[PDB]
Amino acid sequence: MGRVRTKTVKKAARVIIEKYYTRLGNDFHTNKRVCEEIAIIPSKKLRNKIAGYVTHLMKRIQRGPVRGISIKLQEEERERRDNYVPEVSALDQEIIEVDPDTKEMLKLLDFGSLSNLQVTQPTVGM
Amino acid sequence: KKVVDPFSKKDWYDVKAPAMFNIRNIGKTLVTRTQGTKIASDGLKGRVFEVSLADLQNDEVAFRKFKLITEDVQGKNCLTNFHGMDLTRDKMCSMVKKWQTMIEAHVDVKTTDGYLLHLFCVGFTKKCNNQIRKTSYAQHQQVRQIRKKMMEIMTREVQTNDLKEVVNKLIPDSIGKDIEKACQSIYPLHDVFVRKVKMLKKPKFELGKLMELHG
Amino acid sequence: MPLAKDLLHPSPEEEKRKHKKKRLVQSPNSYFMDVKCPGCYKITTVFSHAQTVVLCVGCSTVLCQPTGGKARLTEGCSFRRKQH
Amino acid sequence: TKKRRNNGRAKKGRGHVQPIRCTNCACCVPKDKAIKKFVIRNIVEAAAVRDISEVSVFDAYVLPKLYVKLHYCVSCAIHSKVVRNRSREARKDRTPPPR
Amino acid sequence: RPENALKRANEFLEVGKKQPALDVLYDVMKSKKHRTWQKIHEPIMLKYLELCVDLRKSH
Amino acid sequence: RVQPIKLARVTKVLGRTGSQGQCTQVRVEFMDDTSRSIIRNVKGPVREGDVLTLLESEREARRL
Amino acid sequence: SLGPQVAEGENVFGVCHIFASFNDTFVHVTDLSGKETICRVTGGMKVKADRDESSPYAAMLAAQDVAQRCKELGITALHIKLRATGGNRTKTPGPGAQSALRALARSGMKIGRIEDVTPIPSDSTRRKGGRRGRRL
Amino acid sequence: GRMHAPGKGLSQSALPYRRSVPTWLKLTSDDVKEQIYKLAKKGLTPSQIGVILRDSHGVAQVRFVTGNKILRILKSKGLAPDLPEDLYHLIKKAVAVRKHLERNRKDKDAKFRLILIESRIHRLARYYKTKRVLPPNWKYESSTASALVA
RNA sequence: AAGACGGACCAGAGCGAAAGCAUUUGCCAAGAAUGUUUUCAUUAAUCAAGAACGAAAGUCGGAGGUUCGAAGACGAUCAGAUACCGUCGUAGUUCCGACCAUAAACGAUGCCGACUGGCGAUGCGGCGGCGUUAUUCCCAUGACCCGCCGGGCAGCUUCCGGGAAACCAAAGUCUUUGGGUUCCGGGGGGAGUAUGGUUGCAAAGCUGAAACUUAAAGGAAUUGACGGAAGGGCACCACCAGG
Repeated sequence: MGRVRTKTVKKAARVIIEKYYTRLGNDFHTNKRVCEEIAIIPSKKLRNKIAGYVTHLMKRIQRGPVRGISIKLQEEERERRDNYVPEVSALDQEIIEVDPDTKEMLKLLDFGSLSNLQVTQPTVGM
Repeated sequence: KKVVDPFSKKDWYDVKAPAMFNIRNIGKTLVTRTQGTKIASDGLKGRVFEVSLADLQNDEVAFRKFKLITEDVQGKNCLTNFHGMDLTRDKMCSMVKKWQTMIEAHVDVKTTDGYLLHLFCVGFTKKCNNQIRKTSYAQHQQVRQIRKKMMEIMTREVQTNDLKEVVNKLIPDSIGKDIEKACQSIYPLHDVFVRKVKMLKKPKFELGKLMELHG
Repeated sequence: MPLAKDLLHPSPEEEKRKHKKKRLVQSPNSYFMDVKCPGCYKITTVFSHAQTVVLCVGCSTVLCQPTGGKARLTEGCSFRRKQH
Repeated sequence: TKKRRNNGRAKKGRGHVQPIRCTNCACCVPKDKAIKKFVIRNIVEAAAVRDISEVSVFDAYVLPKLYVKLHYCVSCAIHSKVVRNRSREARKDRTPPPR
Repeated sequence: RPENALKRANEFLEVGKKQPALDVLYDVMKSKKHRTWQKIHEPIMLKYLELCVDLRKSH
Repeated sequence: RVQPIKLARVTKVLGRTGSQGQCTQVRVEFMDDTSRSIIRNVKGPVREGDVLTLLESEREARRL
Repeated sequence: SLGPQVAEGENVFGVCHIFASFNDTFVHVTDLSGKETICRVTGGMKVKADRDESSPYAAMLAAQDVAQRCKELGITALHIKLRATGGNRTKTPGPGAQSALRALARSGMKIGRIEDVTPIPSDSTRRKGGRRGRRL
Repeated sequence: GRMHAPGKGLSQSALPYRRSVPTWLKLTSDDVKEQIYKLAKKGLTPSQIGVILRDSHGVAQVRFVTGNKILRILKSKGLAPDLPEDLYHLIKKAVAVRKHLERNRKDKDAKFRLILIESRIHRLARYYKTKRVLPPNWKYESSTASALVA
């Protein structure tokens, strides 16, 4: 219920993750001594809360990027997987069933395709 | 101050629906012993039995409370005659709903039997096949016209088809669908339901017919 | 509209949808039609919004069914105003 | 000023209307200026149905419904919280909460 | 289903040409009403009602 | 009118209610007939399961 | 006058005519016509309290004693006729309607049928109360 | 502006810009007036004559066929309604309310409308008294209301 | 039996000048909308006077009184209740034929005409549709959908514009001040009292002051605070269980 983590732990631990994601681990006494090594924390107990929340973060972030913190190794890899080719934007929807007014737009664009029909049971859309 | 033991003085009378009901013996009533010191024949043969069809037919429905005057009690058997069928409150106020035209028809119509009956009806509208209106109404002209056909067929079928045949029409509403069907060229009418049957006149001359009702 | 237009010659649908006295040029579209029904042996001039029966002598009692809107026809006919 | 625009409920297209009492206070309020309420409710409510439906023998008939149209005066709608104090920006809302 | 076969109990008692007109349209309804497998009681029920279909010179 | 004592075990605490939040709402399933599940209240603090000696299922102890 | 042929083994029906109201809950079963009631027992017959006569617990005392004497007198099943005040009135039943029907179910009187018996006018005759009434 | 009537809608037609109507079959003056003079022998109002001139015949109005309108033709004939035909139906409207008021002493609608209808008469008929259409010494009256309609 | 009343259905809907109008059905004339190469040829507009109508209670005279119910009184309520409350109940309600002419008759919002923005409904009429449904052997019906036209009820929506803001396509097109016609206010009172007129059977209604009194009265809106206003959380200086 109590001693929930305020702004000071989470803002400090975030900078620690994105720079030290190799040298951080998931053992506290590693990361407590790592936050001795890599950080200047004015209390051991504050270092207990920070490096413990680092172990909270490192457990989360080794499950990929979690909300509120991310690493560019994970972030750019999303963009590297975002070379995704779904189409060539030519299916071919060359002649297939389209709207008759799209057909009339295709008539104004001189290709044409199969046209929808039958105003029946109106509202068309109901 | 004063109590008695009147349950040393009641007699059981087998309440009989007519034989156009597949359950004739509806139930039994401990009627107080009809005698000289205690006359109870008027609370025996003047008994109107207000029973739903479930114990009357054997079960199409369990609403539709028939009133049943006992035209003759024949040897501990209340051989009842029809008085008035209903469409009782839970069934009755289910169809009553906002944003529809509630259509009604009260008629007072003599049977082919000696019985004057009242028949009050109810009717309602539908949201039709393609209707995007939330409600379901029309002009009041159509509202008046549907009521005119609804009174007409109801007076017609009860003037014909003597009292027990009125009973033998109206459980799936033999008057009901034709009011919908004749108006279906105008409005197909999702409801016609005759609800208040009130016997206005009740002569006892159909005791042979009471034996034709029963047995 | 972008509130900057000028239609000295607008499209003939936005006036033609209006009421006959609500037009840019108030001239009705109600008109005469010439009835090809075989109930008459002749072709009889009937106004669109005729409001009344129009009959003939080549027919006895039907040439058109009356209508306060555009008049009701029997078996299909031709129609011509002509030149309003 | 107009603390309410519709003043409970509008009376537009109607010069004058019929009044109504409160269903729980008998206080005179107009029909289209009061709080109406339909009630579709079982006659066999869930306190009894755990014992009625077991003793309901020869009863393959469904549970019946009671149909009650309630009408409150505004004074006994608010203190009973049939309606209640909303913000004036919420006072624009003609929306009944769902059942 | 204790009522659907028992519909045609009183549908058949109340007869006069309105009911055999209606009772065809009941069995049109009764078929995919309670959209279940024809186990046994539907060969009991529907072979009374489809029997009532074919008897009345239906659609 | 009169009925014998029913031993209905707690299935689930349904809350701690009342004016002070101290009247413990409890689903006491009947423990003898597994379809019957009655809901009563407890004055005292209960952790679940414990067989509550209902002298009645009448006078139905419900939310307060 | 015991039961008709037997007091158990058949469902000879009585009709409830339970006038559940405010400040009393009458459980008052008649013959099938209605003219001949049995068991004149009010909800305040059991507990004459004059504020608890429509209360649920007193109606459980009231309905089961009716339910006792019904199955005593060969009526083994009940058509539920649960009535409100009815008429051009409050037309609302009291709190002794849910528990008492549950009580007679627990007492042992069978229920075959359930149906609503509350009368409502067409906005008939005038109501008690002036213009103000109890002002809140 | 309608203080004579509570309406806000439309009772009047549109007329085309051309005076040559319908210019496919313009049945002559003799075609329309011998019809008119028979209808003046039959005694219809020009409101009724001009309808049956419109729909039955190949022409619409006589203001396109002739220069005169029907009442102008009827005035040039001299056989004309001696009160204005629209005013005649105005006086017809008042008698129908008055007789209905003579039937119902409780129809408060008929009490109010008979004011406004006759007020619509007294503002209309006064104008025809001025321009030698009605005789100005004549004045509208409930006695003379049923006299003119009958 | 009595007399009352048609609930629910019943709405930002209809009609009606408002005051208004909820069973069916009939009669009666009316009125709106719409459509209208019909007709009149401008007859139009708005409105002192004048007139109609105008809730209610009251009153006039009855019926009527089922129901209720000013008064009225208790039973209870409170320091006090006559009140709320419970009970009973008069007039009244019921209704007729009268007066009354008033209402917060309120939309706290002149009329008519013009002009200035977006949408989606709904009552209405007319129209557009290889629209659906629907009947007779199908059309023509109608239910309904899309669309349109209006005149509606209005709604929503935007630097349309304004406004003290509130809000308002009107409460816009006003200092860049003028459509027309009628009505009304000049800080707050005294006071619709006096005074006279005036009607009404009366009840009362209407026209309509002064002495004196005052630098504020008022309006929106912000911010608090308060609530026998409402919705949230927490503390044994608060409870619980307790000691």
